[PDB]
Amino acid sequence: MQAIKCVVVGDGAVAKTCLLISYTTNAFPGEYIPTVFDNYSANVMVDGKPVNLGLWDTAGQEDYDRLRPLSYPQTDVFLICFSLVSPASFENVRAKWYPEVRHHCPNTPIILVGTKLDLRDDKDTIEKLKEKKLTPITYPQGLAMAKEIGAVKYLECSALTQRGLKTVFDEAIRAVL
Amino acid sequence: MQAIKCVVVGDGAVAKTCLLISYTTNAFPGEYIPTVFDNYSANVMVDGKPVNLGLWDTAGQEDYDRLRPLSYPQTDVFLICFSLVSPASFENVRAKWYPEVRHHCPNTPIILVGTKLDLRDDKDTIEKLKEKKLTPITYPQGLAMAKEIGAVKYLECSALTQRGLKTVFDEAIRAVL
Amino acid sequence: QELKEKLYQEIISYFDKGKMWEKAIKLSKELAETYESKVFDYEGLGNLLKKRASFYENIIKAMRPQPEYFAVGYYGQGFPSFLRNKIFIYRGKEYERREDFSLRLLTQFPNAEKMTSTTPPGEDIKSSPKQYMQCFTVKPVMSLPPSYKDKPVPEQILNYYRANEVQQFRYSRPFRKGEKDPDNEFATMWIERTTYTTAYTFPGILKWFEVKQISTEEISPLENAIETMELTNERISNCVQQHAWDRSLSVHPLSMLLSGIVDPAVMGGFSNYEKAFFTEKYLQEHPEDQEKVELLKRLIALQMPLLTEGIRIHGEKLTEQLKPLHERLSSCFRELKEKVEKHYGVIT
Amino acid sequence: QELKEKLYQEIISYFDKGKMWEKAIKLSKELAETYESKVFDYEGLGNLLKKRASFYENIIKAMRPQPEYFAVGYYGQGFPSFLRNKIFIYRGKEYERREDFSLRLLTQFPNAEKMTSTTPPGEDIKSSPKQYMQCFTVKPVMSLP
Repeated sequence: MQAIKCVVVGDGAVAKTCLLISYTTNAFPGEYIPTVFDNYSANVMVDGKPVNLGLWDTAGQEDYDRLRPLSYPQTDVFLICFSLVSPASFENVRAKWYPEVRHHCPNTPIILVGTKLDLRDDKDTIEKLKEKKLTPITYPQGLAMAKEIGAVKYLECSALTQRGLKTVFDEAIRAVL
Repeated sequence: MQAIKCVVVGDGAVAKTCLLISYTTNAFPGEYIPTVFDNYSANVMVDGKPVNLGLWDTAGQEDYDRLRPLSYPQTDVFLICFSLVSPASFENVRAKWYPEVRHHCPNTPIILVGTKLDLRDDKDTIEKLKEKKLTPITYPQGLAMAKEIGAVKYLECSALTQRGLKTVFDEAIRAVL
Repeated sequence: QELKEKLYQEIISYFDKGKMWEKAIKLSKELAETYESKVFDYEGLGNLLKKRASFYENIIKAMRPQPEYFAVGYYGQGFPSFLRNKIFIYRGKEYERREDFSLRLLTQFPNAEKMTSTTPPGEDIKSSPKQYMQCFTVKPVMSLPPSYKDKPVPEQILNYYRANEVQQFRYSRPFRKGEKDPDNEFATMWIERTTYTTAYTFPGILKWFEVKQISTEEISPLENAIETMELTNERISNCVQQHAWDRSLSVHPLSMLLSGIVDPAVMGGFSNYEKAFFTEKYLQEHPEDQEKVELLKRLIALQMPLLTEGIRIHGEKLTEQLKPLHERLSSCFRELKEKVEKHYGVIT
Repeated sequence: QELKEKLYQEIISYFDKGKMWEKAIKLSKELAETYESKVFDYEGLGNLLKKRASFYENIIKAMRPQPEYFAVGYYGQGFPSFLRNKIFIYRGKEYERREDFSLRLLTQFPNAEKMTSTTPPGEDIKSSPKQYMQCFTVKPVMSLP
């Protein structure tokens, strides 16, 4: 048997925790149950052989920054997550999350994923962002960032419709493969 | 498994058939049951390993002399039987039984046994024989005959008390051994 | 629990070094039941199954000597209290004869006087201060399980019960009742068998066990002939079945049996039976006893197909060495068939 | 009798090439009972015991994937009579996800309209001439002997 270790990081304004718990629960969209505990581990494979998948639930709070650097060593892969409709998430990634995670483990394949793909094309959300002088991050910016970081494959997933989330996890599992 | 073939011959005035059927039956002396059939085969061993013992019941009648010569070939041993208290049996052995059996199978170990060992020392039987000008054959004559024929071991058995009969059969079985 | 498992594995080891199978196989079934139902000890279960399979193979392949059985009774006040006026049926060892057993038993009691008669002793011998020992052979009585009733159990299995799981014991008592004809020795055949009953089965906790009840019987010459015919038919059937399930088996037992059946040259039992029963003299002797000769006729008639099967297997094994022997066998087989069909008047 | 023994040995072969154990182990116990009680086929009994021991070893050693379970209900008059207004609980295969299963099921019925809600449909969807398919995952309930 083999196990997969992956570190998922992000800000609290995007709430990747809901997406992760919905994926682990495999429940129907819109009917997820938030749970008290973090660190949702599960035994789900896609191809090759059954393996154990680990998802370290990292808090977006700045106070727990001293607890994160020790989780990076001896980890198979890392998942940097941002939102295409949240410019604040993009700024946070470009400022703190991308540089520090890259610095901690320079030699590891990286996968970049986009959160809230559904709200990227939403007219009301775009109107509200433009009113709040916010610009939804589109595909070219994510592609440019992925080419800058040399990611294996840039991805875009969603939570309300789960669009590509299973493909995202398949790519994450097969990155080592 | 191994089997033993032995041809037993004798006259009708001694009745070795009773002795043979008493040995095969293993019954108490004086309580033997004569049976209708001849050729009493049995599976009894003494030493080494269990083997099958065959005793070809040969009739003393002269009419069945044409049936006897074919039983001798491909036989392990032969048992020449006579009576120490019957001079007629000794004369018959010296005249017909010993020469013909020896002639049929010149290359085979031979065992000579004496019947009615109990009546050899019986005073009334000896008195009746002397009245009938008959002399009981004693040990020296049998020993001389055995040395003449080159027998492996001369023996003397009995039927009423079964004296040495088991030893006789043990010697017959171990002759090949 | 650890004591139980240690004892069970000691049982396994002893059965491995004990050559006993039937009780071993039953206990192996029980141990497999306990394994699968309660403890789920799979490796021990597999080893147990392997050993049981080895027992099954050895049942068909390995040879089991049949222990002999002797009845010994000690009489006289010179024996200890546990030997005085009692009879025990001793289970002989491998190929152990009565002579060696008697010698070894007399070695234990030099003062014992060897009784030369099988007749039960009177009060004088029992109350005498000396030691009197009587030893003789008895025949065990086979007891089959009810599970094997009405079934063609293999002979390798039946021979086990023929010498094991036995309580009763029998012996033959020849009695003379009739004319002392010089030739026909069967004219005075009367049998009064001795019935021995034992409350415990052999083998058991002890090699020997005392008799509980003893009974006597009486066998008329017709009944004696019926029993001899039944015994011979069973022997022939057993030999035929054994050789039909065997390939590298010698024809010597077949030759001996066929020579015995065909020509009782020393003492012809067929003619003796003819003179003893088929003659009108016996009908005067037994006016209302006539159905027994019918049983004899049907017994020999049912023997006939068995003799035909023996001829078939002998011809299957026929060679140049057995060519004249088998020629005589076939000639006498045809002769006896014609005899039973025409002269005897029986219906086959 | 020969048909029975041929079928039993075919069962043995299929269990050898089937990786199913619990029912196989029960049937092996029954076959051992039949062997020892009725037919005394000792070599077949020994081979059966060896295969049962292999099943026992594989139970502890070999890994068993847990099949997924999805509930699918077909609504609308466009489905055949054996699919109309009925719900079936489908046993997913090895590591089979709901997305792949839904794609494969929609491949069978291109005219099927994929229902996006788990709420039971009303009379309109059931009586509609179109094909409406609803697929979602359900959790099996363990039942111990």
